[PDB]
Amino acid sequence: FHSFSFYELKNVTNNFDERPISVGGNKMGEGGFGVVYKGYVNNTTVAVKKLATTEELKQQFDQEIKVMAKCQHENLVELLGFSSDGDDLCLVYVYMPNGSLLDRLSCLDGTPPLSWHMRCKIAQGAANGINFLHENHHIHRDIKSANILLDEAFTAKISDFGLARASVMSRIVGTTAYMAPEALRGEITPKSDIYSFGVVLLEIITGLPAVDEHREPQLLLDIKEEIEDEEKTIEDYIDKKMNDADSTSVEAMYSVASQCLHEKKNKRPDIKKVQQLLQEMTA
Ligand SMILES: NC(=O)[C@@H]1[C@H](Nc2nc(Nc3cccc(C(=O)N4CCCC4)c3)nc3ccsc23)[C@H]2C=C[C@@H]1C2
Repeated sequence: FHSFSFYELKNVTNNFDERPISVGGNKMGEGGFGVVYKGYVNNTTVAVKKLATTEELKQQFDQEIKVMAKCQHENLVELLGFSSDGDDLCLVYVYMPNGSLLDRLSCLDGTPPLSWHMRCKIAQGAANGINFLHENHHIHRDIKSANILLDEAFTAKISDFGLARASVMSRIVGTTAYMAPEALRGEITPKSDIYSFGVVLLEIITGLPAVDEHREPQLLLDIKEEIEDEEKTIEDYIDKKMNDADSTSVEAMYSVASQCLHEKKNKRPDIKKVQQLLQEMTA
């Protein structure tokens, strides 16, 4: 990695301006380590995470580094460096031009809807990123659409490794709308990551967020039960902001989603099967 001065990062982010990009400032959004800022260093656009308890935050800071030191891959975000010298710890990444899957699915800041063809490639890439992490004996613990970033060619890039673990069952963490039953109870298994990817795939098919309090069902994973009981079909939930979806491949992706969302962890497919199933979709 390169090493950055805190005051260099403070300088190139307009003294950490927290108002959004469109109004004038540098806040791109908010994640696991709070606010992420846009900046420019070494003739290169960069995302800066400012890691603002303080003791528990440093453990997550080192985890992001220890994971991103060894684990370099096509479908994982890239850490360019870090800063420890100033008041708070910081992490610098290569800026992903198209932001998060979540924001593009909701068309935040007026971006055009993602096509079905685009959505499939993203599904595949995300699975490939998750596959690399499981091959290298890592569990993410926070797979969700906010943590899948999209590059200049809409390549899926998995991010946020603060809550990741290397390789069990008293500190339960993650985002409850995406977490499996056993993870909510406190189990640390790579099978929990497959469940969450199940929900992420339902977001891709439907363009609906995992949770919405102004909606029935409030949790997106409950549509699986609506479809199995034949009250509604998957075709009734397909995102209407696409002009290029077809039934077969959508049903194919929903089948992968449905198998991922099995409540019994040992009956879910492993990531290599999910990856194989999603390749058979496009082929
Ligand atoms: N899991 C996350 O940390 C998410 C995201 N983090 C990042 N975002 C971006 N890119 C980004 C973000 C927002 C806007 C735009 C943008 O310019 N456009 C123009 C066309 C449409 C979008 C680009 N790059 C990186 C690189 C390393 S982390 C990261 C942020 C949003 C939600 C959180 C914080």
